Amino acid sequence: MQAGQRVVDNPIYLSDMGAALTGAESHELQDVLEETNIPKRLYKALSL
Amino acid sequence: HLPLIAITRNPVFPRFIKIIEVKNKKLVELLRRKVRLAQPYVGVFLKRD
Repeated sequence: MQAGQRVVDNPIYLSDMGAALTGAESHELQDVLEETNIPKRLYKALSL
Repeated sequence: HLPLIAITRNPVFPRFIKIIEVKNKKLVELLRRKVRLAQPYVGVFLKRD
C-alpha cells in the first residue's frame, strides 16, 4: 500500500490507518473519531 | 484495431511506468483474447472530466 500505486481507493481508511500508528491513549482516539471535518482529523492525527 | 479501454481514474504519463487495476473483469477478456496473436499490444488514452 504505497502512495504512488493509487490503490488507496478509500482515503478515509488510509488516514485512519495512519492515525492507528499513534500511541495516544484511547480517549484521544475516541475524540478523533468524534471529529467530523477532514482537516481537523488529519491535523490532529499528525499532532498525535 | 481494438475498441477503446476504460481508463477509470488512472493517469499514464508518457514514458512513465504505471499500473492499472479495474475492479471489473470484462477487460481481462480482451487481455486473454490477444494471447494467440503474434504481437500483443494495447494503446493508452486519456479521459475528460
